[PDB]
Amino acid sequence: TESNKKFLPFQQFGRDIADTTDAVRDPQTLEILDITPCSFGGVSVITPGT
Amino acid sequence: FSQILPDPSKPSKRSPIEDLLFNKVTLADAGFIKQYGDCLGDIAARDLICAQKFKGLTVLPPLLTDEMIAQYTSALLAGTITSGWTFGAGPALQIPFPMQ
Ligand SMILES: *[C@@H]1O[C@H](CO)[C@@H](O[C@@H]2O[C@H](CO)[C@@H](O)[C@H](O)[C@H]2NC(C)=O)[C@H](O)[C@H]1NC(C)=O
Ligand SMILES: *[C@@H]1O[C@H](CO)[C@@H](O)[C@H](O)[C@H]1NC(C)=O
Repeated sequence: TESNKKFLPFQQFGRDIADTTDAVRDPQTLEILDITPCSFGGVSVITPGT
Repeated sequence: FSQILPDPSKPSKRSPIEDLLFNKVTLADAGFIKQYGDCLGDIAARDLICAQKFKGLTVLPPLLTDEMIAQYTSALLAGTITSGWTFGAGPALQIPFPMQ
């Protein structure tokens, strides 16, 4: 996604509390982008006796 | 007994002491009405809850909400105000308050 975070001229990466990459900068366009995961949690089954 | 009985005028079935209690404790964030994509927009300043969520640690809602708990309480108190202590064993039996 696209974010509006300010960056320094010599900064490269942004790191979250979990110490994992979240925000990057495009090496050839010089614009800032943000990374988020895509999946989610699990399911459950309701059933009477077999 | 106007300070303990539930107040009809309130939009929710609660009583003034309970109402004063609820605002004196800072409950953690919850509600779960909608969660996906929340921290993508205006919450781009990430909150701790979705940061926890993204790593697979979750919480679950309780079986009984607050409303039915208030209902049980407004049941027990109404039972003990107008029937002495007999309704704990058998059928309810009414007694005037001063004799009790
Ligand atoms: C029962 O007691 C409550 C509180 O002591 C009374 O309610 C208050 O009444 C005064 C009037 O003297 C008001 O100024 C307060 O705003 C009331 N407070 C609340 C929380 O209601 C109530 O009037 C009493 N009931 C009777 C029948 O006298
Ligand atoms: C090569 O990199 C320069 C430096 O950003 C850029 O201006 C140019 O458009 C790039 N050209 C190609 C063909 O990738």
